[PDB]
Amino acid sequence: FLYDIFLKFCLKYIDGEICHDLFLLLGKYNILPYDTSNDSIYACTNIKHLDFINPFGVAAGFDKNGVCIDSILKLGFSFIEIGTITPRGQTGNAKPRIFRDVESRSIINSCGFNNMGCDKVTENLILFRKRQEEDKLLSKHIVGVSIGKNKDTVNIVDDLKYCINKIGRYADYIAINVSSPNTPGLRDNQEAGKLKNIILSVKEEIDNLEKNNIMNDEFLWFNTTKKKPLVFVKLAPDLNQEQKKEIADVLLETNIDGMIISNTTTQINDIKSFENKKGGVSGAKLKDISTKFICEMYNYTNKQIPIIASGGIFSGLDALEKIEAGASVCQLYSCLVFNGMKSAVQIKRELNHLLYQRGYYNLKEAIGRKH
Ligand SMILES: Cc1cc2nc3c(=O)[nH]c(=O)nc-3n(C[C@H](O)[C@H](O)[C@H](O)COP(=O)(O)O)c2cc1C
Ligand SMILES: Cn1nc2c(=O)n(C3CC3)nc(C3CC3)c2c1Cc1ccc(C(F)(F)F)c(F)c1
Ligand SMILES: O=c1cc(C(O)O)[nH]c(=O)[nH]1
Repeated sequence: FLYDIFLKFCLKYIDGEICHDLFLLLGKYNILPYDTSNDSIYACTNIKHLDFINPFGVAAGFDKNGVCIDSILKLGFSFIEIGTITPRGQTGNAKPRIFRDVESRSIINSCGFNNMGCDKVTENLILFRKRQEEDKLLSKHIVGVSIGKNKDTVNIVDDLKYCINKIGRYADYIAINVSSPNTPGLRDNQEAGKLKNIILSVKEEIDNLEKNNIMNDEFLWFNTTKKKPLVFVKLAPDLNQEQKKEIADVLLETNIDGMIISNTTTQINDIKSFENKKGGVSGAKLKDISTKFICEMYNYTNKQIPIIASGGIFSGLDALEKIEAGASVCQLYSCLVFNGMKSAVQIKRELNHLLYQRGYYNLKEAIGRKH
């Protein structure tokens, strides 16, 4: 609650990244709040054998380097997507690179995959997994890893392969980021043919980790599921019916475990304070766009591919809209920026309360209910 006093200050006066680094730093030293209450079993959700204690996680780009996993999750989230990571560390584009307009509760960013690199982040998650093994409050929480290419890498597959070999065995799922606007030509790989080759290589590389073991599978996968990481793809709102039916076909043929919808958009033009700035736009103004993209991709894939919702989710209603559109689970980013800690507690009660008034035995009853 006290942090919500701090927030309205950090938003008025302080740069975003400085506020970001402070929040990560508070969590590094375990001085963030904890939600220790039972989540409604009536709101759990799943994607194949991934069982989510609740339908809300933290989107990629929040804990890029996995230095703050414990404390953020202990805040009341069921899972977190770290990354996007690249094989070697990158500083990203030139600072300043994140801007926020409170009036529209929106953000624009051109970070450019700044991270300390796979090797160092993997060591951070190894440490986390050892703490998770000992703490019940973290015992059922899922950690996925978002992976992308270095800015100057020519072949994306080569970057994706390296990450899997090094970190694949500690992740519960892998998110393929082909949708960042701030990496040049990165959304050209969303093309159907290259995407197929990428996908099938990701799934194949994961499959090879199993085969060359002398140990059991309990000991191979040092993660919550103690299982092979799933393979998800983060699609961009910057697609088109054609290219959305191109990709949908690839997804159907390659048996992708799920698709994350969506990344930021480069199509919001009515924000006065962000005019002439570069980067992708996040937040509420992306909500309706993202929801429409869920409907299309949920429809184009005949409901066979689970959808992970992302984009402008702030309230319980917003989440239910994503869920009723076809999403199984939701990810938050901007909501945490503008609402802070309460975000998880608040959105979970709103969703539970709304499920009660609108008549649902459980959450799965609501998935895709607009269709
Ligand atoms: C500052 C910032 C950094 C982000 N970094 C990443 C990233 O590294 N990898 C990724 O896949 N998505 C990244 N995203 C996209 C978000 O995860 C999410 O898809 C999008 O911002 C929608 O979130 P919203 O709920 O705030 O609207 C980033 C977004 C922002 C605002
Ligand atoms: C106000 N605020 N601005 C943010 C921002 O710009 N980003 C990035 C552009 C992506 N991320 C976050 C969130 C993870 C921090 C921002 C927050 C929440 C916030 C809460 C509390 C404090 C503290 F004072 F308790 F430490 C703080 F410093 C910041
Ligand atoms: O997927 C992504 C990545 C970035 C970034 O790291 O710059 N930014 C976004 O808006 N989306």
